[PDB]
Amino acid sequence: IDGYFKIYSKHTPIIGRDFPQGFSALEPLVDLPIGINITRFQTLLALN
Amino acid sequence: YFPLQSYGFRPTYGVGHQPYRVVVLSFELLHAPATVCGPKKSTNLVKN
Ligand SMILES: *[C@@H]1O[C@H](CO)[C@@H](O)[C@H](O)[C@H]1NC(C)=O
Repeated sequence: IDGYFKIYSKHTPIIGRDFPQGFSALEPLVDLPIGINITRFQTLLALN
Repeated sequence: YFPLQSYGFRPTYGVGHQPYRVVVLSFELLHAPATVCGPKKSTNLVKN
């Protein structure tokens, strides 16, 4: 958003192996009002 | 000439020459969501 960066999340248990067919809502956790330009997105991988 | 000059504050000096601590409060206009507000809370639930 222009004034906020809303973040929604949800923790669920495994039913099956990968990507089970079912419905679960995503509860919000925090809304940081940073208001900055965001165009690209990159993730991180932990290396031990 | 040296740009900086020592104040040389002394208690025996007059009020005009006495040191004065000055703090300037600058308020940022609304460009980002407000992060600083004033404390306001009173009253009770008073039900029914
Ligand atoms: C923020 O910067 C990005 C990257 O250049 C641009 O695509 C986007 O339009 C900009 N948004 C605003 C509101 O200036």
